[PDB]
Amino acid sequence: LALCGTVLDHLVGEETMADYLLYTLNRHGLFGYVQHYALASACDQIEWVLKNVAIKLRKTRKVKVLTGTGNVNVIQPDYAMAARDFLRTFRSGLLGQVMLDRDIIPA
Amino acid sequence: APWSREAVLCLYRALLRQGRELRYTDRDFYFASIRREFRKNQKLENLEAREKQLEKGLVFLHSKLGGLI
Amino acid sequence: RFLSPEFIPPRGRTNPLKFKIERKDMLDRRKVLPIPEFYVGSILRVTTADPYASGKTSQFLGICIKRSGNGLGATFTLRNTIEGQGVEICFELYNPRIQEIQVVKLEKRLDDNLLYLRDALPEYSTFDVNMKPVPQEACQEVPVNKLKVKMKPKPWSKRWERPNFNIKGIRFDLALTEEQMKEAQKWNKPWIEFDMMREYDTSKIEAALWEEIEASK
Amino acid sequence: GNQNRTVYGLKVWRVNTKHNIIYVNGSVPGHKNCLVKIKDSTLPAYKDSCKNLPFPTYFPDGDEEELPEDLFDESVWQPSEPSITFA
Amino acid sequence: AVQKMTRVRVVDNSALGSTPYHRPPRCIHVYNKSGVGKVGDQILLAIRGQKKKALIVGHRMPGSRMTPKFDSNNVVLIEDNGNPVGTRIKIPIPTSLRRREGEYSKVLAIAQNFV
Amino acid sequence: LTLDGIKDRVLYVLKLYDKIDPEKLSVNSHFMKDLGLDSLDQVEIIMAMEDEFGFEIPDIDAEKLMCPQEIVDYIADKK
Amino acid sequence: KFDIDMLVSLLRQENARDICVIQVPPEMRYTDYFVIGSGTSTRHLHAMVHYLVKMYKHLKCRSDPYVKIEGKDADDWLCVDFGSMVIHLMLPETRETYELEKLWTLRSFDDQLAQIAAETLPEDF
Ligand SMILES: [Mg+2]
Repeated sequence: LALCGTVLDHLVGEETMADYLLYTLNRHGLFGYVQHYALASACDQIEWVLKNVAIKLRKTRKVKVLTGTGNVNVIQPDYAMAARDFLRTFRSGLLGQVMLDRDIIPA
Repeated sequence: APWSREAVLCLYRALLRQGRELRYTDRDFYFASIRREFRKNQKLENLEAREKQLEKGLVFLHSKLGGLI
Repeated sequence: RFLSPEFIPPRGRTNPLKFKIERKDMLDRRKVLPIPEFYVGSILRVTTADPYASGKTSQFLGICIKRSGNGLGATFTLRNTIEGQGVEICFELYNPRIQEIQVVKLEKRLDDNLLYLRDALPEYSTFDVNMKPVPQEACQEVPVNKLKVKMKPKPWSKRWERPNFNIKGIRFDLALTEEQMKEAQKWNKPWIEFDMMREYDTSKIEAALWEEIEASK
Repeated sequence: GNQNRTVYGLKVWRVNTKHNIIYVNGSVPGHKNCLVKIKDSTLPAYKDSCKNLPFPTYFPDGDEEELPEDLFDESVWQPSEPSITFA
Repeated sequence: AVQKMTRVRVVDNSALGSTPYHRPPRCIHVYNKSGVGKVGDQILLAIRGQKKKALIVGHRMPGSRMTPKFDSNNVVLIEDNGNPVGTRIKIPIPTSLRRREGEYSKVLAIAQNFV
Repeated sequence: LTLDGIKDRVLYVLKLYDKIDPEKLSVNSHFMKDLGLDSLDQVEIIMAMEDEFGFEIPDIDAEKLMCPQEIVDYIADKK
Repeated sequence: KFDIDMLVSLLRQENARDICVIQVPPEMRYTDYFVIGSGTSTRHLHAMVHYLVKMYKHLKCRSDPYVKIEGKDADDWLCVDFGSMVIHLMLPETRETYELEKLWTLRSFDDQLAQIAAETLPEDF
């Protein structure tokens, strides 16, 4: 119900939802994100695809990470921004037509 | 692959040789466990990988069979 | 003549007798256990009996980043990094479960506080646990290590550039632009160092204390 | 502030007979060099503990036996003793 | 001192923490009558959409003398039944955990280094 | 010492090692090829065999036996 | 008296499996002796723990303090820490997963430990 945009995405985080797209998108066979985002090849891991999407869009943040010697601020690629854009492409229909409820309707 | 196949076998015999000198532990469990260790790992390995595994066994022997009373 | 700092009293309205009573107790522990001379920046190995076990001993080696306290409650902090994890223990010199204190490497550093080592690169904090002691020369002055450490990105524990800390062991040139250095100088209180009623002269106190310590021997 | 307050049930760890110093557990109301009132505890537990203590008072003029300079409680670890090793 | 909404470093080898994820874990609850959390106090993390119990094994706030102050707030993940999620801990753990009232022997068994 | 006893006792103990699966434990059963006992596997046969006959066998040549007959002689001539 | 010899005999009498006794060098401040013993089932695990504690109180230790039973909420792993010995009783699968024997036998060469490396944090460009 969050995929189609029915509930505010930040209530779900937008990171436990982008993963869901990759699952269903790959599961349903719609391998369109690879061409749209010029990815190397099909994949099923958010950290990888969102790494590629972020680089493509030239988006990076300054994020505080906690190492063993103390907090350090390190520039990093925007995993959050990619998730939004990955969600906003899906919802715009440029990633293909989907039937989120499948195998529930047939039965 | 190993530092030397002779040393590999030598280590095993040494370990099993001391295997019959333990008092407060399941002697059978010792034998069984050790056998699984050698077999599973040593069947296929590289020079660096095999060097580490044989080294760890070597130190175990030289440390009162890993303090295993 | 190196007089340990804890013996120097702090100024105030407390009676001298309270200090005399404490000194006698402090001298008593020193006879049982010898507390070596060390300064901030020297590496120390302290062996303490753990109370969570059956009198088994524990060892911790690190650079003495801080020394503080007066009397029998004096303490010193020393830091190290273990499997890539910094740790600091604030030891108490006169705690009766400190088995031994060994000065692995005796030296002095540009500053009498090295808390900024928390923000320096890990290399300046890591010291080998198994390192053997280095030689020392009794009839000589302790060496002063003039190393200037390199800091990690600017967000630090404190604003070490500010004039109140007066840190002289950090490479400010690399980590800060001159614009920042100029701005940080807006917190400078030039009058502090030149007002004579704020200085605590302990020369006479140290002289009398030194005689008493030797006399007890 | 500047009010009379009382602290109850403070243990005596040691007495210094030469300088007439008493070591009392924890904190005492008032500033340093402030005069205080010391008397046996009135808490229920220590109701009749003054049996062992000098009942009228401690007379040094009597000189029945000469006290050691420092009196300690048994649990106290005295300085000059061997370092504690919880063996 | 760990509170609600603190950022934590999982010091296990468990997949739940080990796996690199853009967000660190944040504390949602501290299991105490005092809201503050110190060494040996359990807490409930929010880690990758999951709510998981954990135990504090070190923190940056000063403690009593002769105890180790760490540079990061260290935490271990424990299952609901209380068994540790991860099988190894390579970071030093303070020895105070042994005598604190509670169940810490399982964690101590998994920890090789003690400070 | 009994030569037949050594053979049957060596054969007896060799029989017990279900690890070798004595499908064909002929007195000339080739420990390596016939039984597929790796360098490790052939040793444990010796080490276990050593226990039976008061040990005293050095592995120097005990890894070259490769048949019940030879090991029988190896111990028979050593006893 | 309550000592390792009595404990192992007590464990053997109650019929535990794979009892392993690893000595710990004094350098490590955990315990003199480390004991791991497998158990048939959860019921058996509870019985063994209860029996040892009952014998422990009976067998002298009049001055020595009491020992808690830890892991009762857990259904497969129970650990009891005596003053100088620690006993962990767990089911076969739990023993296989955690592999406590290997860690303490091989202090720093455990296979699982080896896989845990160190890292640093550089900027991305
Ligand atoms: Mg701060």
